[PDB]
Amino acid sequence: QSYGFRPTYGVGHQPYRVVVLSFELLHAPATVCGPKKSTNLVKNKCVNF
Amino acid sequence: FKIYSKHTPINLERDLPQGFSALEPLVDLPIGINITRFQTLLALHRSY
Repeated sequence: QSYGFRPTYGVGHQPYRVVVLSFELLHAPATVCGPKKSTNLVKNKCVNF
Repeated sequence: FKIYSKHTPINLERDLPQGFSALEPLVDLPIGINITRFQTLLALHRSY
């Protein structure tokens, strides 16, 4: 059935854009991961690399 | 899967080359598949 999606429709009938992002963890190495270190570089200091 | 590759220059023109050659991994796909029988295909012309 139809939408219409008029600006004169109610709040229950206005067009809303929805992304339902989903994930699955198979027996494969992970691919969608955030930036791991991504901070900065130093040198010649007693530091934990 | 991790393909090891080499593209060597040879001038001896027989069988297997007699030398020291080493291959390198360049493309890895950790994807997951059982392998039993393989093959390979060649590009040619059926006279078009």
